[PDB]
Amino acid sequence: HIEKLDELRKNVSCTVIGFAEQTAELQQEISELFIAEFGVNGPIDMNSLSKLARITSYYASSEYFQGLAKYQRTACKMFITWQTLRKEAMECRSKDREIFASIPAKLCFFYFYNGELCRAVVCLLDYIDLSDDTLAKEAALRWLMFLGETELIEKKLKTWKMDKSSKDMFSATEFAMNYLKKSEYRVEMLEKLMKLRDKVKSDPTRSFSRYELASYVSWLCSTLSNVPVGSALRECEFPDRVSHIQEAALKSDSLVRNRIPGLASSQFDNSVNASIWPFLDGHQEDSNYYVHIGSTIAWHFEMRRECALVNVTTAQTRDSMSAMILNLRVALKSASFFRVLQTTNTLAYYSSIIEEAGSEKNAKLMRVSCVNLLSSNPIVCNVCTIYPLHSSFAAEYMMSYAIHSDFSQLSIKHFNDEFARIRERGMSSQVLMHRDSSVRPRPNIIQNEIFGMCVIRWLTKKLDSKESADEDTMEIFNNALKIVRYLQQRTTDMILAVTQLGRQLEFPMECNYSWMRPTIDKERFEKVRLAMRNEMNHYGHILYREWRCRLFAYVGRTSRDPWEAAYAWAESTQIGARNAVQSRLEKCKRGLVTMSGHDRFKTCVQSMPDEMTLVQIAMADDKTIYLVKLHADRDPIIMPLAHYSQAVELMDKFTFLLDEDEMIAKYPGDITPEEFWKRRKIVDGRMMTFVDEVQKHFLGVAASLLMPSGQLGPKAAELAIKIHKLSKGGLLLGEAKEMVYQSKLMDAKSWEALILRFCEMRTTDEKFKSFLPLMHRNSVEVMNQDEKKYTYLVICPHLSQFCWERLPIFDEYPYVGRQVSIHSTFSQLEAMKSQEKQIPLQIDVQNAYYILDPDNNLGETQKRMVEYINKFNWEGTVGSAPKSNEISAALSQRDAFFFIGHGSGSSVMPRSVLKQSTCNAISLLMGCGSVRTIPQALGFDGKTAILDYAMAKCPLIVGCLWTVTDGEIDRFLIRMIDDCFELRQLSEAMHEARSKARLKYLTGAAVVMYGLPVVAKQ
Amino acid sequence: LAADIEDDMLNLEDQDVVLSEDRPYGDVIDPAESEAEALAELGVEEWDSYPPIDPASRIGDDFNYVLRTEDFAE
Repeated sequence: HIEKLDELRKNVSCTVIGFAEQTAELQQEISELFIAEFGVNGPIDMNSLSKLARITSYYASSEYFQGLAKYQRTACKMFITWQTLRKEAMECRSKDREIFASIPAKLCFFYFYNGELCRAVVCLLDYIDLSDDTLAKEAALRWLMFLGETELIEKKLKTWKMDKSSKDMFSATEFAMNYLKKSEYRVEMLEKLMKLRDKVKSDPTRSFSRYELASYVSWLCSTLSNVPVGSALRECEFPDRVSHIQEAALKSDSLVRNRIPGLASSQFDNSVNASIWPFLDGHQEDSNYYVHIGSTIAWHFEMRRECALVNVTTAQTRDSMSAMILNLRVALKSASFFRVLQTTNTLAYYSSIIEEAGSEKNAKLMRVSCVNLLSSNPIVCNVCTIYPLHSSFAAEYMMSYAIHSDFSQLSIKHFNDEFARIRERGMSSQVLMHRDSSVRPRPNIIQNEIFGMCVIRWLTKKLDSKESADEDTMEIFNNALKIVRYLQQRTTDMILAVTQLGRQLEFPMECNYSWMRPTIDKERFEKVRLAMRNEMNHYGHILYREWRCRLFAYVGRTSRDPWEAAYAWAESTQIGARNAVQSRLEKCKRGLVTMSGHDRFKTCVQSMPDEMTLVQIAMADDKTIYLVKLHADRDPIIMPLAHYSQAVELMDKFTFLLDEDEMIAKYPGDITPEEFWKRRKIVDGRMMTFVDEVQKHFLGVAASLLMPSGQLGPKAAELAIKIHKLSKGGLLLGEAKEMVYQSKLMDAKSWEALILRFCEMRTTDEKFKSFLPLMHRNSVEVMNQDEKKYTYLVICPHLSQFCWERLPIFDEYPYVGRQVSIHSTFSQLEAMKSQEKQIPLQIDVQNAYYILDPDNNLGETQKRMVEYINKFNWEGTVGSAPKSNEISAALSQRDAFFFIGHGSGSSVMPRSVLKQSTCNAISLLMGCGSVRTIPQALGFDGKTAILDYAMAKCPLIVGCLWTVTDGEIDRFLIRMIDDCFELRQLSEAMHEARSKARLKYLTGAAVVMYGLPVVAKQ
Repeated sequence: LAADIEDDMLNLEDQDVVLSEDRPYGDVIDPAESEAEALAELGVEEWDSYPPIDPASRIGDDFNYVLRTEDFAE
């Protein structure tokens, strides 16, 4: 039956080399753009994305982009006519099978490079069943594991031949396939991978098949930690997903530079061709190369998409936004309509994920650009050619329908129903992969992740608008749960998040209280609490931002005991900070980043010093800000402050007040020097009235509780039990232990209101109210009869720009230095227990390093501060950044650090230098906004440079919270360091400089400290 | 009274609004050999060139989005 196969191999080849020359003309067309837009060796950044909206526009509006639609449907029929004639091609049984080998191997180049993956692996698997190629069953074994086909590898692994180079690599998936199947093998097969992960990195040979399995094994143990950890799995560590998916997108990146130098993600020198068409000095008639350049290009995009989609959901807001962009330019250098669009929507999806990051402009250029890519005549005859045929693309189109609709309820109902079409429409290519009509194919693993990304984005919009009324919302969700569950591993970022988003949907617990004031069944309650107690106990090592911030803030919102709350609140925050620490330690475990349950959590809080309390405030899962005050002697006090809408009206009015600072400083124009200081003095004097309004309207009575809590006297500790025992269960003991402690500081009618505010949540008593002011009169008698404490603030980064340290409570009280994370304090505290440093850090400033005004553009401020250094004997460079090797030597050897230059860590100390060297140097960062966290979405913990220092274990960070005049911030620094020596610690030294500051709150409250306090070494 | 008006030392970074990421997201000078087993000889026939390849593609219109309907029929 050569009479039609010899015609068809001529027909398939002229389709593929028709296509491979067609998309070669597209990827030299953008090569005319990438010099014009970027440069022959130009730089790319986060603001190179506005450029990449132009290239995708001139990519679609080129004459060649619609021309590939005919090559798509032609090779589709060449797949349908092949599987009819596949029987006769197998029955040839000659060496003319070798010239028949290039019938699917040409198509194996087609569907992999186009990303049509369900149709790609089946003709590849047929190429194995026809030709039995050695270097192609290396590739065909990766994609069957990549699609999560558990049953299908079980058959094909026995039939094939495993040679010397192959048996190391077939054993790699065998350890991963027996991993997810059997719960008892998850301990055994993990060490078999953790040996094999380090076996391949140890081998120094630069074989292409060795680097083909260097990326793949580092992908297998990437998704390894997605399992529920039991009693057998706590004592064995896991490999972390975030760390070496960047190494599995590094080794796959090295595979491309050998074959095609342009389609590498690391290659920024876009002068190279990225042209598939020559095929490296030959291989125009070679069959096993078109798989070998087909799969390895497709494996590079399937990792760089996976390295991007892992970092949208592990709160790496830095490592995503870089790896989102250079995902897309390599897609544009490949010019595939699918590979561009599966990155184009995610840049419009990620900009819909993070908000208030300056990215309102970033979404509106990119949300339009995917719609600009779809519809005809860019700024239904091309997109509707590939929409029914390609299964993964048909999810991407309706994904871009959801992003264009901004994830409405009816759009998910448009996408829940259409998903049932695409799985039924694309079932045919999935069934022919199995060669069995009995088995049922699960959906495409790209398609399940797209449906996972889409509903999770919608369910957060439900919880942002706070409704669950319709029954069809359940029917969408109950469909949406089954769709994600087909792989219990490898997509658990989409599994665990949608359960809790659906659990919180049924059970909001909005807890309408008296003092909230939003402006502008118990058997059912327990059937989920038994799950979440286990879903806390299991899945502790996860650290995925959508699951973690929605679970642990919810169980902190609903728990009865207070110790279960403070473990839940502390673990729920700062997901982006801990994952870089996780990727630093390159191995994740139950208890080295997260805390091992409540019983290990309350161990360190008792081990926290008596002067150090840490008043956390934090947003919940439902956006409502709760206060979590921890201390050693007391139980943690947890109390709802207000709603999101109260804190939005807080942060809208404050930033609009702070914009009045910025517009005067950026644009003075020609204002006379008196009216300069005069006009914003009332705006400063507004902040004199504003934080009084914040203490009255936002925090209310609860603001008196932000004072630090010392140890209660044992004669006075008898009353705090009698306050508990007479409360009849209204207060707990640790809550009432500090109400007798804080009773001296606050008013009578305030103290009567706050302990009644505790009773509002748990069974208030009428008889207790009649005997209530006698408790205050007894409390004064016991507190007077029975140093330098601190009240550390761990602010949720929605509220972190506000000067929480400057309040009407803390006018007389100066010791109000702030923090970053509760678990970051404990690593900062244990480092001062390993080093055995004093809990205020003695610092010899006379050696301390400085960086002063790089690039000579600052002005007299460069000459002003150096006059203060002429007093001292510091070491450092002026007018330049010396070298990053001396910056790492500065923060390691010199005891303190001083930065007066532009911003914070832009050129003089980027993220490259803080990761290589740990810092004992207390860093003094000046600038406008040197510790300002730009308030990203819930869970991301903001966009700032502090989390670099938080990962680098710097002890204390002196920073600035907004745009400040360069003169008075340099009059601040000379007045502050002088106070340290000529004890009077740094949080006192800041408050004394407020007496010397010209402005009260609009300038002096810009400076907050983050860390353990500075005392001067004598 | 008041002091003379002052300029502000603002940041051009704007806290990771720009980040010129460097080329080392991967190892450098990593030229590698193929190390392939099956490298058998090809065939030699008359090639359908860039003018002749569109001639074979012109005869195949290949349906109007109904090739997936012909897929499950086999």
